[PDB]
Amino acid sequence: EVKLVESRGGLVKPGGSLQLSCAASGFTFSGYAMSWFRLTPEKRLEWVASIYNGFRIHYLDSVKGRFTISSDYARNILYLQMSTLRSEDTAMYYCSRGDAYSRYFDVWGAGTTVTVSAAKTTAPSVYPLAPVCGDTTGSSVTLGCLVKGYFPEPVTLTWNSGSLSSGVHTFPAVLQSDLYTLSSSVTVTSSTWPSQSITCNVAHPASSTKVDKKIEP
Amino acid sequence: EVVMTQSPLSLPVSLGDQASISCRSSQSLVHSNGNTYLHWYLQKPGQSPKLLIYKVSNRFSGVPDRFSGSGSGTDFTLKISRVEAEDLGVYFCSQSTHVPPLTFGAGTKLELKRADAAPTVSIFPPSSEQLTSGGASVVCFLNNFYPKDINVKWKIDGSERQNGVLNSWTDQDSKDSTYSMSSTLTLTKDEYERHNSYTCEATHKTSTSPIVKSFNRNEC
Ligand SMILES: N[C@]1(C(=O)c2ccccc2)[C@@H]2CC[C@@H](C2)[C@H]1c1ccccc1
Ligand SMILES: [O-]
Repeated sequence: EVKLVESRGGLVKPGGSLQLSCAASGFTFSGYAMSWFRLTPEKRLEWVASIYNGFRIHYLDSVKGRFTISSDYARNILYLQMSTLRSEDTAMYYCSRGDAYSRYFDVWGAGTTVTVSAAKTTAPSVYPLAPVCGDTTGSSVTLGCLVKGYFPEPVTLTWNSGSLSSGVHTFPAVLQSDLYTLSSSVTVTSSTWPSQSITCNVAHPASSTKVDKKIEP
Repeated sequence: EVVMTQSPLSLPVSLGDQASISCRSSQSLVHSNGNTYLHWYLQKPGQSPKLLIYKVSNRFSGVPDRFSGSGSGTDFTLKISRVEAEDLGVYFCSQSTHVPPLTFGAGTKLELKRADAAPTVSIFPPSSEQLTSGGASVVCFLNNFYPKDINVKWKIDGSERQNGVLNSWTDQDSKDSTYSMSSTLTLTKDEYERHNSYTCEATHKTSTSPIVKSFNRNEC
């Protein structure tokens, strides 16, 4: 078929450099405005740069002088050389081919994650969240798990090793002190807990750590 | 730079309903060559953007006829004749008339409607383990509510507390169409042991007054 095969992204420190790339599959760049776009952490879609027929090259102001877009029209591979990387450059990057005649983008590469941070691999601290006194009552009770201070993303969290899948809400991670923090809640009938056990299981592949925390009154 | 403004930011609909999304530019998108380079894209979670309509009203190959575009100059509209589950996601308009730079609207999230639901609020004190490390995070969950709009307020010993609060929101639940929120107030162990009354209050359209949950530290 017709597609764009993207390269792996990566983690880099501020001021560092990194190169992304996409190989055409089923077509040639000849005639297209090959470009790069990015979805920011705030969820805004931004155009980054484009290169048309070798010389029509354009850049977003914020990246002029730091990012260089280039193309190997012989091998049909698009490149984005990122240098002087800043924290604000953290985002999901996508390469896409722009029709030079209608100016739309039909073929897109899968998103490539780029993270700019000074943080070093750090395993999370997993804290159990037990209900306050007088709230363990009611027809149902809610327990929680706080996963704090880890890097980089992601972590995988389950309750009772997956047996407890319903009534769970695991929230998106947020940054604080350059490290990620996430939380998860699980709601069960007051009958179950505490008599029965409820455990929070957190895996963080980056640090090869697997932590289990039982929620006790 | 041309600014693209989309309205609404969130569009709740019921499956089978008609949907209409607006996009307006700060300047006419009519190029000097006579063309209007205004386009519509749809992006779903964990997926790349997909082209739906180009040059205002040209439906791209493979795109269902349920989608249609219109408008001119500074105002444009994307319409969906009959919304299907597969259509849920974020719709972006983009202009490529005045470039560089190409610019996009902030997007319109197409979501599902359901009956109103008050949030179930639960508060949690710092754990023994975290306190041993010198930290003290108080957590409050505001779960399964609808509509998505909600506000949380923290109070320490009765006074509003804005510093040290971090929030997180889930996407609309794929099973019950509700939303949930997590709010965490982080203090140092020192500060936590300096006060006693901790409170989280939720303001939602399902109640005139906020839903309050609280606890006293010295009680645990
Ligand atoms: N000026 C172009 C360009 O490469 C371009 C790309 C990004 C920003 C500014 C200009 C070339 C001539 C017609 C096409 C190709 C146009 C273009 C504009 C916008 C999107 C795609 C293609
Ligand atoms: O160009």
